[PDB]
Amino acid sequence: MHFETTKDGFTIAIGNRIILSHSPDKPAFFAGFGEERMDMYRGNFDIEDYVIERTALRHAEVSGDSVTLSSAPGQAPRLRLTLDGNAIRLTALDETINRLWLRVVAETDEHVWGGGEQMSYFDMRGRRFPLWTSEPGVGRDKTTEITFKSDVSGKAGGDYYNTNYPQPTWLSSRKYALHVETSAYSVFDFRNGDFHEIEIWAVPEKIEFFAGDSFADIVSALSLHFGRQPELPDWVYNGAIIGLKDGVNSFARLEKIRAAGTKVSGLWCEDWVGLRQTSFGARLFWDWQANDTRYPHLRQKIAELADQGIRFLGYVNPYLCVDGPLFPVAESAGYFATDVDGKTALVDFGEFDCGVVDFTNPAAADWFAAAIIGKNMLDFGLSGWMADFGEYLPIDIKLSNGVDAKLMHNAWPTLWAEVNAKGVESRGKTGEALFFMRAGFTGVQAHCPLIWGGNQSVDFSRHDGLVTVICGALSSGLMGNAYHHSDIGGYTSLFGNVRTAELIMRWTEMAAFTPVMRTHEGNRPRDNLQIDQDETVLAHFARMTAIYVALAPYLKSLSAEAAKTGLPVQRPLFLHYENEPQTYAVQDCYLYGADMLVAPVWKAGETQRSLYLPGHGEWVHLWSGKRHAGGRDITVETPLGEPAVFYRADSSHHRLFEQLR
Ligand SMILES: O=[N+]([O-])c1ccc(O[C@H]2O[C@H](CS(=O)(=O)O)[C@@H](O)[C@H](O)[C@H]2O)cc1
Ligand SMILES: [Cl-]
Repeated sequence: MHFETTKDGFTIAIGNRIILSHSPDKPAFFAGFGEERMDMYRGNFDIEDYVIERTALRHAEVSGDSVTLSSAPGQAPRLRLTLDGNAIRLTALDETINRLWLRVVAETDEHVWGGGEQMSYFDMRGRRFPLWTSEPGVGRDKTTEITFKSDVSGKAGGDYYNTNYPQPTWLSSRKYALHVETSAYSVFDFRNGDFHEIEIWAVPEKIEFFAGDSFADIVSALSLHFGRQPELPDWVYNGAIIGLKDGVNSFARLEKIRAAGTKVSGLWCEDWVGLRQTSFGARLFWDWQANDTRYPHLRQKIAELADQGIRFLGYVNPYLCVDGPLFPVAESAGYFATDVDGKTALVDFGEFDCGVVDFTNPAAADWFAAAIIGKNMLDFGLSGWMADFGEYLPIDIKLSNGVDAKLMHNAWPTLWAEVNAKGVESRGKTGEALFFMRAGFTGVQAHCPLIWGGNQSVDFSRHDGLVTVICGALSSGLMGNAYHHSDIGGYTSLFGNVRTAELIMRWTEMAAFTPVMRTHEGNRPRDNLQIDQDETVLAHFARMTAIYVALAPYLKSLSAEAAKTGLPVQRPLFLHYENEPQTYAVQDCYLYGADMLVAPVWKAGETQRSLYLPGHGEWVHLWSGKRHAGGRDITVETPLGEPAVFYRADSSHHRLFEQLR
């Protein structure tokens, strides 16, 4: 990167792209001090800053191979800037600073994407995005009654910016990416036309830059920096992972699903550990071993299923309930985070308390990986699991490494991902065992093989329904997570919001053109329609699983590309159609690899779908074989069973796509 003096200050560029511009009248950096409030209630945070100082660093001077910045001439410098390859390193010279703002040069028509897994807005331009892992919210839109009710009853509605997986990384339409190396609270402010502003509640070690001739090349570079995932295991291609939580009755319902012709790769029973009924619904018993009361012959059932070519998956998270038998084992070994007095810190998860396994203590992390992931899960015969949570570290607890919980909070999902990966690696099953996370932060990419979109409401809402999954996939894919999926039919049923047949079927239609089809009974299984309970829904589901299986050779080539190049399986239109600027904000269609275009129906009652077909070639409608020229809007019929999916006539996979007609 290139530092250049000007009349009154300096610029820093990557290539011909100016990134920072400083003068006394238009400073690049501001420094100061704040006292935050961050109140936690069941993984929801009410965050408010009290800024005591925000002071422009107007005065720059060269000092060896660095620049120092002070408030004004004749004042002691507060910040040092040092160029180091593709990074700007920052050193706090005034050790009182706990707030830093940095302005980066922006253009009027510029788009910015990333920010981790964003659930509402893909193109972040025009809005402000705090980056703090938490519950994403139920409803996530202060104008909906679901959100309002969630806020009033449990401070749980959230808003457009909340996510289980924030990351302080952006990709700019100017063909560079920026990454802030920090775990502190930070904010991306894209409200101004002429600059982007980053707020950090720390002076980060460095800010790193990635450039390239194409967006694809920059995503490759990012994925190499954060780490790539293994290829999907071959067993996944046998069909859907059926999610049931009905104890021994799960087996009979699976047989019913199978009798309809459904292609099944796995049975996922999150209640393998037992249930705990709460006011929220049928939650799980958070003690990570097979529960003989709920599944008295589970090991035998796993072997029966294996003989039928079906794997078995469970559930785990990084907390232990106080009333479970593992809790005193962990407490006795000193493996829990502590409170200010050195006692085990108890966290309320909603009508039950848990200890937090302290992964900053290497012995605790090793115990979790060896005893739970290794012995209780993999050695018990699980091929995979939901690896849940990560987003709830309160900021008033004490960690074994002595690092403030305010800094460890965002790091937690990555530490948790690493515990899972180490367990898997200790059994030689990297690339074969499949665990999936909803929570993330910088670095989760290297350890987690598959993301899921967390809890959507069981609806077609704009800010917590079906369509938000696509936003999540697109954003997280640019950040180097190649594989994304969602709960078919959503999760959260509260305040009378329950599934419909149509919702399930539309969600299944999308899921068949993603890496993994997986169902979930949700928080209130008997209040919500499940895939086995309606003949039409089940037959539609079976058919969609057959389509997914017929498409597996294509999906498998996309997984190979993901390993070779880092490119996500679900890509935004602009990644392959860079010279069509009007595509740059599209977030409800994706390219499934380079050769298929998918435009999910995300509203009730729709019989048709309108969308933009890009490029100058031909697109072939998957169900009819009708060809259409690229470069225009079209409207196609989308009855249930026939989502709006097209393939490139030029595709090397055309013979396969022709089969689906
Ligand atoms: O705050 N809550 O009450 C809360 C409840 C459920 C939550 O969902 C998470 O945890 C569920 C298990 S459990 O119900 O908390 O035991 C799983 O079935 C979901 O797939 C997962 O996303 C997450 C949070
Ligand atoms: Cl309710």
